[PDB]
Amino acid sequence: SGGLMEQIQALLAPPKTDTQHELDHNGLVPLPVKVCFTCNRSCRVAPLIQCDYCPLLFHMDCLEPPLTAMPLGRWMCPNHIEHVVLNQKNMTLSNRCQVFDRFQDTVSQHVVKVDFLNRIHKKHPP
Amino acid sequence: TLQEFSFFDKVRRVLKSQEVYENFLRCIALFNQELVSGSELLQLVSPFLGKFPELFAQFKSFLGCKRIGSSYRALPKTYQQPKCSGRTAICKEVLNDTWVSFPSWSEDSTFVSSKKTPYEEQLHRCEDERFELDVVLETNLATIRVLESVQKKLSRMAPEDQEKFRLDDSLGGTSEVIQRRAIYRIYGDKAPEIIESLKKNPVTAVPVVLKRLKAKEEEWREAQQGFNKIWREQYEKAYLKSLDHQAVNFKQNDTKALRSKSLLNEIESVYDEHQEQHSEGRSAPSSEPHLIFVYEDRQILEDAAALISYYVKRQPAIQKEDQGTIHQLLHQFVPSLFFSQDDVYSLFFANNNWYFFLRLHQTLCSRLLKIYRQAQKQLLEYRTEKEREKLLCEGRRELRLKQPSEVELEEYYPAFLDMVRSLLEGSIDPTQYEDTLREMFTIHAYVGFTMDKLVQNIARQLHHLVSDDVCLKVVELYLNEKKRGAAGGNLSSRCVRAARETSYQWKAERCMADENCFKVMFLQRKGQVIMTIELL
Amino acid sequence: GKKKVCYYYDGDIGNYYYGQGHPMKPHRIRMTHNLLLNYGLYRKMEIYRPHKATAEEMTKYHSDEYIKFLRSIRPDNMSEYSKQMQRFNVGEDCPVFDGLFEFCQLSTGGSVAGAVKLNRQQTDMAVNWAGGLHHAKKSEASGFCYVNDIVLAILELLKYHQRVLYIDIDIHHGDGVEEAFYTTDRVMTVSFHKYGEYFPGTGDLRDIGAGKGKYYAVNFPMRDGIDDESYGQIFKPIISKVMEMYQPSAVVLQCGADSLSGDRLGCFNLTVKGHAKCVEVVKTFNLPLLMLGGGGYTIRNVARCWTYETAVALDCEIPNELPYNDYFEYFGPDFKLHISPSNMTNQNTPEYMEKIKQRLFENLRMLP
Ligand SMILES: [Ca+2]
Ligand SMILES: [Ca+2]
Ligand SMILES: [Zn+2]
Ligand SMILES: [Zn+2]
Ligand SMILES: [Zn+2]
Repeated sequence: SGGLMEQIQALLAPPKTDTQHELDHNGLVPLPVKVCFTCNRSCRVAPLIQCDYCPLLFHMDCLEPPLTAMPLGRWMCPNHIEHVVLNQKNMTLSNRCQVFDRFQDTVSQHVVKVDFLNRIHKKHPP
Repeated sequence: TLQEFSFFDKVRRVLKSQEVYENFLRCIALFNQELVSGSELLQLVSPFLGKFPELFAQFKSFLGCKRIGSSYRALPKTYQQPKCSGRTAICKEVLNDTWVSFPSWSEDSTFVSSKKTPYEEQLHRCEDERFELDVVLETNLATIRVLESVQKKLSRMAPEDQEKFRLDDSLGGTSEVIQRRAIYRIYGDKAPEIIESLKKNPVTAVPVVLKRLKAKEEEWREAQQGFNKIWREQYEKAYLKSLDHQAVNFKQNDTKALRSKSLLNEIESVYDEHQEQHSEGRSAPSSEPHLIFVYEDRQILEDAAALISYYVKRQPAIQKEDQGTIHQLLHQFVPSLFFSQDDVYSLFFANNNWYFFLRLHQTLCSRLLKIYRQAQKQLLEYRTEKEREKLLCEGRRELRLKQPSEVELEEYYPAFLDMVRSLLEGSIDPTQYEDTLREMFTIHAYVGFTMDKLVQNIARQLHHLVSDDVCLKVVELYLNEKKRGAAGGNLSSRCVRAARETSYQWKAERCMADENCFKVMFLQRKGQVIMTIELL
Repeated sequence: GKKKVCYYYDGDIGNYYYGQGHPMKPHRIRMTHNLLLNYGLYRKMEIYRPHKATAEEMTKYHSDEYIKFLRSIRPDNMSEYSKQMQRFNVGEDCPVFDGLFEFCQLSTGGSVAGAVKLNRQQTDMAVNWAGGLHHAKKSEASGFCYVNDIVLAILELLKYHQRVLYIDIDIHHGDGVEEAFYTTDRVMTVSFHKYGEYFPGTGDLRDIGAGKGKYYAVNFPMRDGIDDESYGQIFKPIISKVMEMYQPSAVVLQCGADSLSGDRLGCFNLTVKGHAKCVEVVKTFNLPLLMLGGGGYTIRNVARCWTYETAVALDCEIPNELPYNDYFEYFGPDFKLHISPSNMTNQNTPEYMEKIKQRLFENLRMLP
């Protein structure tokens, strides 16, 4: 580790005075596989990023617009609804969360949602 | 009606999950509460159904302080903007006043081990070391020149005026700092007294300062000559290794990437992806191969065969009968499979071992071709550069090292093959082999760093390809079926013989019913051979 | 054709010392000049001595308080300005060294004199390698820069030119210049830079301007290891589209060399030829052009790059063999003008570049 810096600084001195969607440890595509939502390909082509709200894996290039770097924090996939809620940026996250939880207790609602769909679907309004 | 039920059936089938489907239902319900317009509704549903044109068309028919950007914040309105005295009309009308960006990081960050090799850091340290000495030397020399100029000016005027000459804190130069910096460096703590003497009485004080500066300049110059001698052969030992960013990673990554389990996984994953696509019913034809590789030269083929034969002929555990058998397999059967003995294809049904051998052989051939192309490019670039630099008037358009001759440049590739043979025999050390490769092919040399092991791997496959009755039965079945012409043939006659080909596949299924079965197609086109492998 | 260019160099710029171990070294300019002398490029070029810029000239963009602090601070009175030193971000990253105000004066004066020369139409090309400090803000120092001379040069250019186009090929994002002209349509700033856990942390794809200056600021974020082919493939079409939509009258080109391979702080994989291809492409459009320096922290590569671009701007061809000069031993062991790249992985895949280019094209089509 012989560097010349000490000798030069002495020579010039002044006089002064006195998890599952990743490659294995050895490196292998885990099986069974989970694929990107846009291309249906695994982590072998490119690393996959996992949305932390829904189980949708994505590729950094398969997005629109593509991500330039890895998202360090919690990332939101483009397949959710809070994006249209983000159109109005004045309101804080607590009101948004309470609005979402207004529909978080009857999550199925399948009969009523198909019913509302056909109710709107009628071309001539009632 | 039932059409809506069928639509919802196919959408929850295609989404393959309940959470994404429920998000879609939340979207349509939020629409149903009259908070969403039709165009906004389709722009929200586009992420879910952007890859099914049929589903999207069906859904369309069924329907019938402020912040901007990502890094700019608005300044407070009641914020005392710092006054400026030079603001002209263009300054007021043009300059930004309301938005600010906040720098999030700092330069000279933790980048020491982020992406750089250990041999770039030595070069950086040597460069810095050079710069510190050079900057001190050039400050001293500039001060010497300034004092020489002021002394020459002083010596030309009347003696009764010399005692009336004085100097300011620029000390005759154009800078108020640099000359004082040099004098401070020379004199340590006694610098202010010398500076006052130079400013007050230049006539008597200039020559002694000049003498001291000159003596220090000579001593520093000889020390720098010694340091220049030492700094060399560190650039030489570090330069080529600094540009090769992959060797350390590549050696281990390749020593793993060639294992049988890794090769098997590389195709099993693709098979699983295609199976999932078929399950989701996406528009993908059920005849495409899972993996595709290209052979672009026959000369590379016989070169690789010669290398493998060279290694196998020097084996102690392989008997003369097995040597002959491997010779027939390598120089006769394989070229026949590649049709060395358009739109002409060959069909082959193989087990795991033949798939491994084909993968390894393709890897070796591709690397040999890469080295060959690099050598050709180097020779062409050298010839073009010589032709260009011969015709140069340079500035009229208003030691070193001796580069190799053209003959060495065209003999690089046979020398590379001889080097590979020497490494395989064990006569040359891996370190010297790697160094010669790096000096021969610069940053494309790593491609050949782990060739011998690769060859070794291939050899093992060949040996097993003789000892396992399954493999010889496979090649015999291929030969017997080709005698009928069903396995492989002209592209047009496929539909003529297709049923017969089916029979062949059937036999494969009843010969390896406990083992993976691979369909391999060798398609010839324009001098290249495309090997397409698919797992059954 | 062959045209008259102006060169600005002050012999004292190489002596200013940033500090021990600091990546920023003005010495590079000196070596660059030395190379220009040993290729015989002084005969076809006009060399000027830049006049020092008065503080009144600098206060056209910077506040008087920040300039007064810069003119007053010295290494021997750091104790009496500590609070101010915290306020203006003068400290660790941007240190206070001996004669920093004179350094700022020379660097600013070179580019301001070049801009004045271009305004007077006495030339259509001015070169100042001491300039190119684009990270400095209105009342703070950032990214080794204390005074933003690019903004001052553009403010000088705006007195005769209606539209001024600024191009930045330094690996970092030129946040100071972009922020200075964020809400105006008379200056459009194109920046190509690395993005993501990198200084200064700005310059997103969606930073397109504000107010009247909307769609007049374009950023191309990149990944590690971009090389000559990708850079050439995405620089020429974007610049052609920018010049066809915007139709500028003057061009300011920041030629920072920290985007070359082997840089002490950069991550890219460009070479000298690929770097100067941008200069050739810009020069093709035949506009009053001001070329500036900037970053670059592998000193020998900076010298090579800037001497090659100076040769290219003169339409002069120079041999690949480096002539003997005062700093010859810096260029071992090959002693060649051109440099070789590494084999680092190019993380910018073709689909990423195509998508970003398409987004930029759709952003550009919206200009009037
Ligand atoms: Ca940039
Ligand atoms: Ca603008
Ligand atoms: Zn994908
Ligand atoms: Zn999601
Ligand atoms: Zn930079």
